[PDB]
Amino acid sequence: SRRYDSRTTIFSPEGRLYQVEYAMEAIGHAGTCLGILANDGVLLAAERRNIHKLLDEVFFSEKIYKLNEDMACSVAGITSDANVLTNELRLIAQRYLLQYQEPIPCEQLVTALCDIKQAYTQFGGKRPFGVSLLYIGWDKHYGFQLYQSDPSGNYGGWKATCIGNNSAAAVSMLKQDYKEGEMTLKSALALAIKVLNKTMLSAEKVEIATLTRENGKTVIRVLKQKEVEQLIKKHEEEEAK
Amino acid sequence: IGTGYDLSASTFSPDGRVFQVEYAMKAVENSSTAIGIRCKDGVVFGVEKLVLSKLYEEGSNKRLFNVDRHVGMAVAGLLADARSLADIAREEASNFRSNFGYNIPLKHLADRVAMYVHAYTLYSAVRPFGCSFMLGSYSVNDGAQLYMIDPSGVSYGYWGCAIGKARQAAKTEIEKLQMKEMTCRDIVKEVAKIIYIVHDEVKDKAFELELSWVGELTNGRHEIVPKDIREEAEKYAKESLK
Amino acid sequence: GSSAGFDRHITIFSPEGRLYQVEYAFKAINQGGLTSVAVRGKDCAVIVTQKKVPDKLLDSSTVTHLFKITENIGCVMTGMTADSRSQVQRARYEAANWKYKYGYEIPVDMLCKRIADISQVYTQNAEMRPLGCCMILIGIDEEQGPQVYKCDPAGYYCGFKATAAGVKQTESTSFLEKKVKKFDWTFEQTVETAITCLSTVLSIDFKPSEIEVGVVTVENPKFRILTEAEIDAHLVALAE
Amino acid sequence: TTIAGLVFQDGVILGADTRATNDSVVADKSCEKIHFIAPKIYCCGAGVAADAEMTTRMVASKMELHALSTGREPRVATVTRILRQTLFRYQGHVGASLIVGGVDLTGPQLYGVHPHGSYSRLPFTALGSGQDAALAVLEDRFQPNMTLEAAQGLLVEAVTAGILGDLGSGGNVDACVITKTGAKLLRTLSSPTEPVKRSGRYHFVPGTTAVLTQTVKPL
Amino acid sequence: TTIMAVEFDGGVVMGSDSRVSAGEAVVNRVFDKLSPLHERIYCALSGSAADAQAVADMAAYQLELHGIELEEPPLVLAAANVVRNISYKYREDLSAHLMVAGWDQREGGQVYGTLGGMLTRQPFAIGGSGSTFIYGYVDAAYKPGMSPEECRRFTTDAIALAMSRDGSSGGVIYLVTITAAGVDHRVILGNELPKFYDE
Amino acid sequence: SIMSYNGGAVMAMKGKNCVAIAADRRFGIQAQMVTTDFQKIFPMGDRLYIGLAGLATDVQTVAQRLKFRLNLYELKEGRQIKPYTLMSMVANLLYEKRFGPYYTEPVIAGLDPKTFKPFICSLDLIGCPMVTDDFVVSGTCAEQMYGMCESLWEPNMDPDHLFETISQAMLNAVDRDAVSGMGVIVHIIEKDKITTRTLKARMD
Amino acid sequence: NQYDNDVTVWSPQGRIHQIEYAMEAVKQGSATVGLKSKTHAVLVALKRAQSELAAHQKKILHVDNHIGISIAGLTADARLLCNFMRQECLDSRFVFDRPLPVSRLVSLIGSKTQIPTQRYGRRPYGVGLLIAGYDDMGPHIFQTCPSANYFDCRAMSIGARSQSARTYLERHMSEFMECNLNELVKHGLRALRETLPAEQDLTTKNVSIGIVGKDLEFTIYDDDDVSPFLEGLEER
Amino acid sequence: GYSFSLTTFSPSGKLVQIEYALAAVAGGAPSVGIKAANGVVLATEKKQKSILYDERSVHKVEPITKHIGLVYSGMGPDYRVLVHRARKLAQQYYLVYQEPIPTAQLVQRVASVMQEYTQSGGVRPFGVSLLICGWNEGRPYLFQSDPSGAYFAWKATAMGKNYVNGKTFLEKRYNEDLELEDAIHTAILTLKESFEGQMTEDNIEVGICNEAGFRRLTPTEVKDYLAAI
Ligand SMILES: *[B]([O])([O])[C]([C]C1=[C][C]=[C]C([C][C])=[C]1)[N]C(=O)[C]([C]C1=[C][C]=[C][C]=[C]1)[N]C(=O)C1=N[C]=[C]N=[C]1
Ligand SMILES: *[B]([O])([O])[C]([C]C1=[C][C]=[C]C([C][C])=[C]1)[N]C(=O)[C]([C]C1=[C][C]=[C][C]=[C]1)[N]C(=O)C1=N[C]=[C]N=[C]1
Ligand code: NA
Repeated sequence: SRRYDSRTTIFSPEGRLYQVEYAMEAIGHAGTCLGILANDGVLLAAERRNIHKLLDEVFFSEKIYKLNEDMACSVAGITSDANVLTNELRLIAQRYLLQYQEPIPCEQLVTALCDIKQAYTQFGGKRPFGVSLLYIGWDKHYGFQLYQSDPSGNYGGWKATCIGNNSAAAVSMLKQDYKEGEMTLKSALALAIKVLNKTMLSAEKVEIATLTRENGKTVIRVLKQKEVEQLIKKHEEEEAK
Repeated sequence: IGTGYDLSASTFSPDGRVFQVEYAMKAVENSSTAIGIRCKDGVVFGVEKLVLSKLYEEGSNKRLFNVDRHVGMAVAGLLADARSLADIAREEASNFRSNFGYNIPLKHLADRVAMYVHAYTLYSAVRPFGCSFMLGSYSVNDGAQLYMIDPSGVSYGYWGCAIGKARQAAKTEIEKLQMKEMTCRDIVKEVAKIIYIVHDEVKDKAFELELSWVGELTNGRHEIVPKDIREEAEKYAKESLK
Repeated sequence: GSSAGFDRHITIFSPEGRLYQVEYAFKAINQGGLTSVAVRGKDCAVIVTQKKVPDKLLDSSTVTHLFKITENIGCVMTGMTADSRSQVQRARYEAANWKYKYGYEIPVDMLCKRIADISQVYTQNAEMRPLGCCMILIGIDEEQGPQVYKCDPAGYYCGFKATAAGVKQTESTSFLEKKVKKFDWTFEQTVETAITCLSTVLSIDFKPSEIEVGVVTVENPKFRILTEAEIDAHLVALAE
Repeated sequence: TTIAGLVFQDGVILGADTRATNDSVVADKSCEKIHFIAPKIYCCGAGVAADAEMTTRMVASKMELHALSTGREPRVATVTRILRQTLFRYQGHVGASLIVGGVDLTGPQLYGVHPHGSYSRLPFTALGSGQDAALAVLEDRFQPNMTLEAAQGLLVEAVTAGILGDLGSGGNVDACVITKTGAKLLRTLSSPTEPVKRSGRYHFVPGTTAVLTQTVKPL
Repeated sequence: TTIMAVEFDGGVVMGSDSRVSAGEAVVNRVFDKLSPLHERIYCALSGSAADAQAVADMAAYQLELHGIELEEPPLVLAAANVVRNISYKYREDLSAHLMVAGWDQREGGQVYGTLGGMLTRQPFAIGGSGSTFIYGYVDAAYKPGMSPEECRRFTTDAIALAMSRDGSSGGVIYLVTITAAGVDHRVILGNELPKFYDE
Repeated sequence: SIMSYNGGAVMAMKGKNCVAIAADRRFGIQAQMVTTDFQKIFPMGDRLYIGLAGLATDVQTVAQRLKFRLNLYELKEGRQIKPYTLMSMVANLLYEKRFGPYYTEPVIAGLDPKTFKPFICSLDLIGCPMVTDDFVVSGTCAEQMYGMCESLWEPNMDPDHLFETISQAMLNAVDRDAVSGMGVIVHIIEKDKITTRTLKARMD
Repeated sequence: NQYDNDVTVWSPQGRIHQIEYAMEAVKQGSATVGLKSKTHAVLVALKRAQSELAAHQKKILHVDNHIGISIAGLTADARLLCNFMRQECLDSRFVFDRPLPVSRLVSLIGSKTQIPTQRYGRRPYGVGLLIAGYDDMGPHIFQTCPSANYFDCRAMSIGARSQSARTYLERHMSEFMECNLNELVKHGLRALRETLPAEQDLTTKNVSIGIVGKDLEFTIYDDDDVSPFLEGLEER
Repeated sequence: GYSFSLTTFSPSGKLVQIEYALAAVAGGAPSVGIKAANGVVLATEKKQKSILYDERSVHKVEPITKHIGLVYSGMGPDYRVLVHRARKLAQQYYLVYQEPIPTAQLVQRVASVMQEYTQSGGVRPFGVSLLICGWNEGRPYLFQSDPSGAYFAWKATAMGKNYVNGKTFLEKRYNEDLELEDAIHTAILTLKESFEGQMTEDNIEVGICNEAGFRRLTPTEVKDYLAAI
């Protein structure tokens, strides 16, 4: 028994949690997934890895998950692990709603899942969840929000961020073209395609979703392939000129 | 085969063996010899109980036990394991009477206890018993019955049986006896003779002979062989050696 | 045939997707030294195995590999004897439990599927080892006629026209397929096929105490174990 | 409720009324008391309607798992046992009184299962508040090996006697015939009460109801 | 209900009426209360129908596995202890009496009482609501050394005598004769019952 | 009775291609009225509503525990629930408390996703589903409601006819119930729209 | 090498090295001697001091009015075993209102201490005891070990240099049954002093005595209470 | 039991036990699923080692409920565990919602159990990849669930021995507008691409799903499909 134990919840000589660090490597191999905050909304733009000709495409998305009436998320890592976490996110959002009769504020939903992810690093002897998440949302306290959380259970709020393949290159590219406070969903969608083009471009290989506020109610919408095509050719035109 | 394949009972070796059980069987083979003989009117047990120290009392470390009023147990191997099996066997017999209102049939007791033994041969969590033992019984309905269980959990019925250092040597001597037509009074003298023959006076120190029997003579009750009959069998055993 | 980590010590996949510990449990069956044959006929099913009693010091009637699971279901176990007894106790439990919950006797296939499913758990959980034994069950089905089923330490199970287990399993199956290819499958033709398979494969001209025969018949579905005199009546007719 | 069973020459007939009562008030004029267990096993429920509904649903679901695993048609003994052992465990607190009828490899069978978990294999039976009216018709005219037409006729009469004699029973007679070849669910096989007619002139002119608030949500 | 068992040389005779009631209402008028616990071991059921059937189902199950483990037909004493223990452990929650009778290679034909978790061997025994009115009859009519036919006649007469007097008893008398050879099932119809003073 | 501690009434009615759902607005404890605007009908979809009569805590609790399961269901399923399926969801929620139940008797009124077929039903306090093709009632004035509904209901009622019928059946029933009233609210659920109306009702 | 780590691992020789390692704890505790006559059971033990300033450790503990023990090994395991024994004794007097028969108590120790020798992650007791008792079978001297085996003894010695003490008990064995209390205790003291170095003798500071018998309940003598017995010793 | 995970992340970021479980699948007998316009086909190689095997005794194509069916590649005994679990899960849904479980819903529930065996302590992942077919909301469904617990909705796909070739063969050979009568023929031709020997109605197994639910084709039905091949 001691022989077969992997020791997944222990520190290395330099104060490192190796399973947590190896979980992150898994996320680097997953498809690129970026989030951009704007004044009139917030978006999620991810690379599609289920890109074979004989796929049925039954669901409305591949990587984009609705969690709440006001929140959505995207994943990068082990997709089965991500199914567990998104399902738990939906249960946490309903436990809050049942109790307070108001939707869960964005940061609180992220912290709650991150406390489950952290527990996998400190006790139990199990491997961690090999997933990183990008959360988009709206709440009555901080309005449009964009979060990111990694397998360690650590999280942060962002104005633009990227996870998955070539995440590093995309964050340096977003760092240059992001105009804090002067961004709109129209300009941010242009930036989302501009970034994914370099870090990877058919509307079959991409998947975009937006979160906006229409008539005092939140509107979450995954863009249609034609919509994505019109956004790609509006950039293809600017690249040639 | 010292390559990890022999550290757990939940691990088979590449040739399909469970070495933890084989190493537990070795603990019995290293121990002193115990013999049991089934005859026309009962079952008789005899044990070569080596005297480790002159300081110990006569009758210390009794390798013969009463598992039930009609059942007896002869052990060879790691004594604390052997006594723990005696308590299991006892409780098994006790639970049969509480369930069905009559004495546990010997093959049934052998079957039940052999599976508590078997259970310890499947996991990394527990260790096999380093013990082999015999169960003897006599009733009018079932007749004379002798069974033996090994560390692997195997239970077989016997006419004659030996366990320990001299298991094979005692077997070629029990084979000379025509026990199927003998009494327990007759077979007692022979059990002592066989134990004295297979004893190693050079390699081993002094020994004490333990003799027990269950048969028609005892009214189906497992008893120690009285001092009177034991002295008579030990006298014949020594006289035969010369 | 690569190894990585503890794939030869516990039931975890090897680089090729194999379960070395399960493979070793099949080799444990042969450690017993015996071989077993089972043949299904037009209206019967017979199981026959070796009966090696080396010392006259044993009580020959307690040395057996044939077992009664239920009144109409019997089995021949091949492999590690205590592992085999363990599986027979569980088979008996599962069968009695089935009739208690469902009010009808367990079908041969359902008892086989059940024991095979129990065996699979050992194949997936690491803290315990597979059983080093093979179970072959026979019985007469109310609407399916005579049944012969076998289950593995792997958890696999199946129905058969004829089957074998143990040391000379491959040769016994090679022989059994040659006879089924070419007969009116009567009780005598089913019994003899099984006896002469064990005999020609082990190259032993049997004595009535050297083998044990078990049978289920459509006329008498109760699992019956053959006497030495009954075993001899077949052995002598085979020599004729 | 008036639920009834019969065993004829080629199978079983199950009968039921369509009244659900909530304390001397008829809540439902046409409920379904004959429930499916397996293709050739049906069950009539009487008592606490939720208990009859859920214990029938649970055993039907358990019989699908049974048949899927075995690969065979389920036996009526299995449904009787699964039901009894569940009801006994609840000690009569699950108030379902059932009439299980069906056909398996061992022929047609009819069983009465009571809320405490007791059962009987019967050639004819009746349960519910109107069981005595049905049991009188069955005792009076049951003969073994009845023809399908003769058995249907007797069953309809047995349920009808309960419909008119029991205040806790009414509506139509629902029936189910189960034979070696399957089951025919004869809903509203008989209607002992001819279509109820009124001279209803209860029309309200639009605007007669005084409205204080009005909001319209387009969809 | 009226149940009865009688020991004889080669075995036992067990009888019962056929009435299942629910208050003053006869629910089943042809119930067989002699339930087999093994080939050659039977029990006669009385009291709560649900409790009696539950105990019989569990006892037959326990005895089936017990028999297969001993590679032998269970002893009637073992079957009596099996029923008795269940009736005793659950005596506060059970309201059934299961009389146990049958045959053995060892002790031949034996009759047992299980009333409220107790255990008693009887040359003959009676149970159920109907037994109250035939105590004086069985005390006068029982003679030792009765043949199996004489046992069936003693059982039929005593049960018919109780059936007439007891509202909770009636219908038909089911007879069962357990012997080394096997079990015989008889049914005495309500038309064929023995006649005595009934006014 | 426990159900009469708070009082109230709920009713649902079928239409040719529309459905109606109505309830009173009293919230009172025993003989004392607390508020005159208590909500007893809750939207479960675009064209699906549930009305709960009985003990005010359990009306609120059942509605909230049902909305929890509903939201999770629509998230996993990616579709709006069918009216019949919502009934089965309430039956299972109520039956879970079989031996210690919620004191509420629901009524469901909605339209089939085939954007048409009206659906009405009711459940007892232990979750027994009951679908009808006419009307369903639940309240302290169920006897009054049955009388009004049985007399007033007609088969293929137009939305306007349905409105007058359900309004008159609620008003006249709750006007003979001491612990029901303080106004009536009615929802008319058509394919194209929902019309919510509060009636001018007695205030005693 | 690999067969040293856990008690559940059998070595290829049919040995359990963890049990053997636990027995090394007993051999490293200071010498204790137990012996019996026809009426008495005596426990005589040497008490080591961890420095001149520290006191000589309590080697003899009370179990019941008819039972007393002397320990050798892990003192924390000795306390664990002592409280189990004290409690088993309490249960017997509570239930039966009679002393727990000494041989029965010793069987419970063997049964209790065998359990962790067959369970993974568990370890045997690192304690060996000498038990002095009196019951309907007269006086008794028992020996328990980290291997769950136990022995009925006429006399015995466990611990550091206990071989020297064993030799005196074997040579004087015959005189013990007819011995009076003063003589039986002196025999115990002589066996104890044979383990002691050549330069070292017995002392009213390092000697501890425990006596139980026909009229005496288990009593522990330690310093000036030990003086009357030492006042008879005369040589080597 | 063993409370620690047996599947952990290698330094390169791979869950190697899941990779090794996928190897067990890639070495199993081939299976095919084809989503036709009016139905779904499931086809597999049921070739056993000798004539002595009673082919009719055990099945690879299995029903879950009236409208859902199943097939696999990999470890046979592992599959049986998932079949029982799937049938149970389908009854739990029906008991609550009183509606046949949607195929996406069954596939999701089953895939959750598969994920569990990649993280729960002292167990290895399943050495099986399942092809699940169903009929709900008047339309056909074809899904695949692999040892990691990941699911995929396919129009047509292959698993087991020679799946790379079968998957290219399916892509080019047929496309949308397939009648179920045409799809069965294609599934058997995809299998004939790997099969070693004469392909009979006793060594291949087919199952169909349509408006009438899911059912396994009889050997006489398979024989008539093989009469045209
Ligand atoms: B019957 O009259 O006994 C009836 C049985 C019933 C009713 C509806 C649906 C089914 C399907 C299995 C069965 N039971 C009732 O009417 C009961 C009240 C009752 C109880 C005992 C004796 C007589 C009547 N009513 C309900 O439980 C109920 N009524 C309306 C709506 N939901 C439940
Ligand atoms: B008898 O009168 O004691 C009879 C015996 C019995 C035992 C097992 C099985 C059955 C039939 C399934 C019957 N029991 C009854 O008739 C009892 C009522 C009784 C009990 C004691 C004295 C007089 C009468 N029946 C029931 O408990 C019962 N039967 C049907 C419906 N509900 C309950
Ligand atoms: Na394992």
